[PDB]
Amino acid sequence: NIVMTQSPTSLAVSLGQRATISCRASESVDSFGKSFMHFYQQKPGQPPKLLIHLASNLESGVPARFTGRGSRTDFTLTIDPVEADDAATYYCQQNNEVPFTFGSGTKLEVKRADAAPTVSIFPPSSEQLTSGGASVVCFLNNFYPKDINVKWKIDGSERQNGVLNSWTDQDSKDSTYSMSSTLTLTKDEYERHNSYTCEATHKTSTSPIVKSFNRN
Amino acid sequence: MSYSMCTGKFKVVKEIAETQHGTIVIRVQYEGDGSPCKIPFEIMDLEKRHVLGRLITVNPIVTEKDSPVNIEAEPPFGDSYIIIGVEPGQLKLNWFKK
Amino acid sequence: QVQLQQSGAEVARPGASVKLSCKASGYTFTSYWLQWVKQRPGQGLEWIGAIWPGDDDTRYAQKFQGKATMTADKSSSTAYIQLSNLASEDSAVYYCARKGGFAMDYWGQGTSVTVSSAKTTPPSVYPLAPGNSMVTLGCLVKGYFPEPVTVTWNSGSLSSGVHTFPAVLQSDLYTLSSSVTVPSSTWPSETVTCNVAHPASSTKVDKKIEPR
Ligand SMILES: [Cl-]
Repeated sequence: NIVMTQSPTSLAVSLGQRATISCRASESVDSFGKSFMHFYQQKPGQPPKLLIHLASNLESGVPARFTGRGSRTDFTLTIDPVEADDAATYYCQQNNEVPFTFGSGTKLEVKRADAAPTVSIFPPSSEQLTSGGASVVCFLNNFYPKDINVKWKIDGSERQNGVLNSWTDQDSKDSTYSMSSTLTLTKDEYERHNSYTCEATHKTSTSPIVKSFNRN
Repeated sequence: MSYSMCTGKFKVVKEIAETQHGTIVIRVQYEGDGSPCKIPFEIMDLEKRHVLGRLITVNPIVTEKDSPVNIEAEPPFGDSYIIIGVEPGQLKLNWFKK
Repeated sequence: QVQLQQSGAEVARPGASVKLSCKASGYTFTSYWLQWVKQRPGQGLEWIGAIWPGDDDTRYAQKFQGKATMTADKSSSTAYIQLSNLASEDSAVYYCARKGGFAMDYWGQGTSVTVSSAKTTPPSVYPLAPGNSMVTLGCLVKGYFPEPVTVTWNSGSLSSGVHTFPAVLQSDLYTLSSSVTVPSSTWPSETVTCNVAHPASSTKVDKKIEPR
């Protein structure tokens, strides 16, 4: 079996700059004077999309900012200039011999200006409380870079247990990331306290962004 | 020509036969949708590392879909692989010459 | 218009089997290889094999030989994949794709296969309303199994400013949240409704976000 080695695993490229993704075959993927390797793009929640076939042939409808090069064992994919919509995972594939094999993938991160999150806190709904549950939701939206930490406080005291976090993939339009933090409590524990705080700490500020509500 | 390679499958219509000149003849029929396209053809050693014989048919092309194409080639002496079409379903035929 | 319509998400017990379908339209089904690609969650792509529907010729990747069985029906222009003696390693998205030319040009949307003994349960859908200028609202889709769920806002009318977060797994159950940011002028004057669909439990819930 031919092994397709992709490098790097990930790379961050500034908007308008050039991105070069490498892909190496363990044996020649050449036949009939052509290189039997191809490049695909996969965006979150979508099937892969073929960009280039036979190392350098651009697919119909794909921008000329994408270029493939190489022969035998060494291949490259070039994106120049890098655009926001290019935030995806790129795969190379060989079909010179059976079984057809893919590379591990390269995640392209689009590097934009720093942006602080837009923090929103939501109390448990009446519907949830009538069924004995209490989830406190906090959204930390449209920030850059991806690194952020959330701290929950119940009447000023930190709470680590019962907190579930989830990050989105980089936005294909504005190159930001968003995150949701959910604090789940029993209806009983929720009803015995008043002050619920969601504190976000991001590169953009030394002070934490603090959103809260009182159960009153 | 100018035409790109056929992307589809081939069917053997006439199996390899040796001529009086020591050459080989094969007839393949295209099954895909490339309409006029060049037939991918190559002769290799058993390890698929070196290209060996020469094509006698100058640039074999599929003219019509359901019409066989004659291919004549001069294989090397001994064992070789006659390789036709792209993968999956690429034809890999064994041949021994003298 | 080349199209590959794949069957819906499936759940199966360990040691059971599943048969997935891929309906092709817009091209001569018998003149191209129809290929199957596997993608385990958060993993890469692996080629299972290919079928030529014109004569039922197949090519398998060795590792899937005992595991997968590819068939095709000329009449209905449909390809099938049967996955046998199911194990956790088989939980993945299965794509069917047409090898139109030198590579796979048209792909199906993929079929999600969850191999588990865990019970299929519908989600609870909760509205998230605030307790200025741009308002953020949300939906909490709690305690469902298996993945996936579909979340829309105003039947797909509200697309911009939506953030549907990857599900988190806790006690064999998934929880997911979706936020929508809209101008102050648009809420509550105009209605904001999240539409949640859980195919495995045949659930469709529309939750109107009413102010607190
Ligand atoms: Cl392919």
